[PDB]
Amino acid sequence: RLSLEAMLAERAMVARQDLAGLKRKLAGADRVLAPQSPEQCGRESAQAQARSVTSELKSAVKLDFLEQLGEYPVCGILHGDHPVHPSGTHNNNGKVSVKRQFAGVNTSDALTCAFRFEDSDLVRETALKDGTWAGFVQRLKMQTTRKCVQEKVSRKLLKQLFPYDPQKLVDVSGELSELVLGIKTNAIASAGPPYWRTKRDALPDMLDCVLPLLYDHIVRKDLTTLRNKHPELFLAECKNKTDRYEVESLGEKTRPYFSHPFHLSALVSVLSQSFSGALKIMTEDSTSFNAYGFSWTNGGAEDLAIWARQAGEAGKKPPRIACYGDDTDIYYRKDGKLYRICPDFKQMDGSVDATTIEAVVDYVVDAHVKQYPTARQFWEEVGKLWVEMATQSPFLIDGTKVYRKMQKDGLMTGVVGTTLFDTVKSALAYNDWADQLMFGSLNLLEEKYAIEFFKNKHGLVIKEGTWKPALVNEDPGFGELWTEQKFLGLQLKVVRRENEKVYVPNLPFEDWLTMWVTPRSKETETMRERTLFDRARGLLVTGAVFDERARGLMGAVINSTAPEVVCMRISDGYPSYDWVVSLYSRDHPCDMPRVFPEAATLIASYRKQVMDTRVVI
Amino acid sequence: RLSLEAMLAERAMVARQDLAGLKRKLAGADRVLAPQSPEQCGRESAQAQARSVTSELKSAVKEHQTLDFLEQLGEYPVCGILHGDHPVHPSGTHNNNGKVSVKRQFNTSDALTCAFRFEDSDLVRETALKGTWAGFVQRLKMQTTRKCVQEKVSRKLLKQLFPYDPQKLVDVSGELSELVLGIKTNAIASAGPPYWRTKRDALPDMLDCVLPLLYDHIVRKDLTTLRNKHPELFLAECKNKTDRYEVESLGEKTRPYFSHPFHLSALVSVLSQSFSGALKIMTEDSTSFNAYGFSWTNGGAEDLAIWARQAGEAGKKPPRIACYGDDTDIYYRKDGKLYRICPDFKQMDGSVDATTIEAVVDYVVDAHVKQYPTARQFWEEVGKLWVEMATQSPFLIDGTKVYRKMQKDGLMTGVVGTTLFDTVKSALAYNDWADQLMFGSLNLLEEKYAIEFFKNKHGLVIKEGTWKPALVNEDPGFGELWTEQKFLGLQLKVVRRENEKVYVPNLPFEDWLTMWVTPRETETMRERTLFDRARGLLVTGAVFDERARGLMGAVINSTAPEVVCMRVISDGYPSYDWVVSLYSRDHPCDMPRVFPEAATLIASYRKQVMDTRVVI
Repeated sequence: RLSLEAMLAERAMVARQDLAGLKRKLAGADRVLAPQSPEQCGRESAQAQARSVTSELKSAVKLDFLEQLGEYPVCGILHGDHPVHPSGTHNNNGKVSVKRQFAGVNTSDALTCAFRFEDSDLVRETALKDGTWAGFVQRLKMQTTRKCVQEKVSRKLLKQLFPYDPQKLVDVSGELSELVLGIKTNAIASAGPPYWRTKRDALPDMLDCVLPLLYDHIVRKDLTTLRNKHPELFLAECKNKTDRYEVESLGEKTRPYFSHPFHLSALVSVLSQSFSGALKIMTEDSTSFNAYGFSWTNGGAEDLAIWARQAGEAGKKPPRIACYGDDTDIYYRKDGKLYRICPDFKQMDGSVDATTIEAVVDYVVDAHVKQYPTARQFWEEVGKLWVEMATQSPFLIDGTKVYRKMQKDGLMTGVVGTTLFDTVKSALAYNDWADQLMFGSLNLLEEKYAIEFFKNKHGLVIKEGTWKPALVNEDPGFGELWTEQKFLGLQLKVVRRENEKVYVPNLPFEDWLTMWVTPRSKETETMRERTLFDRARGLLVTGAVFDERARGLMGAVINSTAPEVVCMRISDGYPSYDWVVSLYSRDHPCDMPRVFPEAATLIASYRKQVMDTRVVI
Repeated sequence: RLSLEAMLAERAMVARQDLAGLKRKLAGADRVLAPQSPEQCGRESAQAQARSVTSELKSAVKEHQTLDFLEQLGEYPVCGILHGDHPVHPSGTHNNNGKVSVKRQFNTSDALTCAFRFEDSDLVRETALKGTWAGFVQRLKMQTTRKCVQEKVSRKLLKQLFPYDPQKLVDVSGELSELVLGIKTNAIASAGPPYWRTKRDALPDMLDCVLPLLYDHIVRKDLTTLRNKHPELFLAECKNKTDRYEVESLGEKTRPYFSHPFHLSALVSVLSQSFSGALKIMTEDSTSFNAYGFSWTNGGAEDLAIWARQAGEAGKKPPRIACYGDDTDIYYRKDGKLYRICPDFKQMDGSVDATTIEAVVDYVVDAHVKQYPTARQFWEEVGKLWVEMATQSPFLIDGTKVYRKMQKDGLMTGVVGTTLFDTVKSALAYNDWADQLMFGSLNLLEEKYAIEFFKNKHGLVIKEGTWKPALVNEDPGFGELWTEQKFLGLQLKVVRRENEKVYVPNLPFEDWLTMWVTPRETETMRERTLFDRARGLLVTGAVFDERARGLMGAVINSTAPEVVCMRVISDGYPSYDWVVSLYSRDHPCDMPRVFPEAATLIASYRKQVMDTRVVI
């Protein structure tokens, strides 16, 4: 027995798979059109301008530093019917291999849209802003060869800067496989060697074959044997992966990435993800220097302001410092006036010293094994493995040659805990920075002295422009900005909802358009239209809704995208001003307003007619 | 993004669709084997036994009536209503020379084979032995021609006998389409004319084409025009459907069923299903004569016992009478001694008078339109349509000839409210019966006098054997029965859990085996059907009969692991402890899983115990 609504919903889900039928069912559908900027150009003209800039830009596009280890044999581990290393993949004469992919980034689809609905001039300029083999190696060299400063760090200092709740920690004393089942990762991401499959496809092989083998050798202290017998089990894969690398920049850059094996990453992820849950951010505990895990939504932006205004006079009282990897937010007072600095660090990953990494892993491991003392020995061995993964893991750039980092110092970007390690290093530097301030070195507020201090004493290079101390709008009227500075890539601003003020992130329209234009078989036509649609929704949610011009451009793309792409398998909602303001406020979560309100019924071949039983005659 | 456990669950669901791969993953799976009776016969030896009895059974089945009793209304044209690219009447079905037509067709050894192997061959033979077109016509004739007596019925009497909670009533004042979307029906069932498709396939066409047209003519009082223009919209389809018409017979019988159109059925279902929710059963309110909606589970069996022992002395105090369609449970006291009668009415549907049908339709509508007065007229018109459906709907038995019932009296089985209509008729009879008892006509406790009362006064025929009053074991010792009589097809029994007593339904193994032998295309589906049927009987109380528990457990254990854990899904078995927890007031729990670790195995994962608490 099934309700007619349920029978209709079931039909809707089944009919969503046919894009052809979706067009027919949604022909004259009522559409909730979002705010849209008027069309500045024609279709064929925005296409032509886009093609021009794309071609012109694309025409401009055209290992002894590493320790060189031998070539690695493919591991012969067999799980039932199939080898854990698939036959005919990443195998050159019995030795593991990899092919350089120098990848496709979709840049002309977004360019066309921006040309049509925005200024042709401004679109042209912001577009002109690469990562080939040469650039990849240079960036690799810098990261792996940078000299670092070892930091004076103790467990006590790490308890102050990074408080945690011990009761919130996962009971790591229980069975390992259940623990590994609890961790979350991207199923489509590569599992690495020896699987060379997606984590989803390789999950059985890892969980019942490789990881048990790893565990048995850990507990017998026989890990050296495993390295000789099956060396692919510990090998990583260096790739050039386009991701959101500097926290200061929401924009995506293509930089070296290290893909460690699934069994190693997952086993370490137990500790990492558990610590993330228990770790406290600056708003929860004032002592924390930690911003890792801070979200602007559900009042986070307001809480950052509340926490920032508790800063004290430099010298007399403690400042407010929050670090999220490379990016940090500093709040101090001079003669009772709130000041804000939003400093950033260049490279960062290459600048993290090995005593910090060892201290973070010790801190994480100690926390778990303190609350759950029955499993001390095991995870201490896991901690040693984490350090190997972060510093000296063997990796495969191109071909069959295996490489290793010559210096222990320097972080292997992409290891579990990458962002945590960065956060700790920065916090350690800025903690000492505040200590010298209380000592009586207030010159360190000035750009010259500060940038020198962090380079000399803590081995960290401050990005030019980021040390620009500015006065703060502590009591901001409707529409005003906190400061023009960017923390976590966004500026804090105040917006009006009824009579209350809602703290929300903002950026200038120029930065929004740049993010729109930045490029990110792999070739499908209808997929292209959905990509532009979801990116527009995403930018709107991230704060482009608050900039007037940006709202129009994103709103234009939302309204331009076909009903078939909007309601497909599926989310068919659009970010409205009102919804986005509720997101960043302490309001209970809401679902996005639906673009096509009558879509649910229409896709189930039902055209609702209103039959009124109330007014009857 | 996704937890590794969640990724494995996704793998589990996707891999269930491949039954071939299921056995491979489930090769050496640990199975929780249910209690099972030993195999008395060999595979093909019991098979031959089954085949033999099968043919001999057909030797009795396989070894006349006119149609003039019905009013003959001629041929109905196929309705030309079209929605978009496709007409509401599909091309090439149920249509001869432009006129609506119907072709109807007027051997299941699988269960017999299983019963032959695991139980005594003789008893299987005997229970197996215990009429197509001709039988259908005679049964049709009976219900349509039976003489009925009109009942003295008012809303006042119906409020006493059938209390409801008005706040539980659906807001019938709102928009109709939302209201009809809320009703629940069988999607695989036939939508009837003119769709001639499953309700699922016809649901859009009904909702956007036919139902609006109906509503537009309803509000214009122009329904007569619609009947003439498109007569197939009001036509029903009489068929021989294997269903549970007799509620005392848990077994399915093949009897006449009337399949009304979807738009008519769904529109009326709004009121009927809404009233069903608000209706109160006998345990909830002692004044209620209503047993429709009674469930034995969650203490229902005990709740019936508690309510029944509240009966009073015949004459001085009011009895406890509960009616569920034809079946009724009567409790009275003589010298302080509890007695139980379990009477049934034969035919029943044909014996329900039209003034009763009209009064309940009034009762349902009045309830809705009193609490929600703004839609008074509309649902009053729907009520007029409801009465037409229960009494004088045109129907199509075989071929193109249309028929109608000659008398308004008599219920057309299959209309919305069928069981409610019958329940009310019975309640009216037993209320007057109780009035005669309090007045001083206690001679009606005897079978002879009572049957006369119900035939003469209320036009109701009691099948002989159903009126055999028996003393009741008010406090039944562990294992003992309430009485040997069958209410709602089952006997009440007491079973022991710890020191507490759990009132549970029971039947003799013979009756359990009978239900096993009577049923209703691909081989693996057959094996799954046997699995679910065995589980169902266990849950219905066959777990409590020793022999029946064994045979049912045998079929469960015989079912292949691929068939047990497949997408239907449900991979659990009814255990003794689980079933007692079901019928008791225990919070609901899930069935014990046949293969406990199957969930992980289907995702190609064998659980590893790797202990982090290791000493090293």
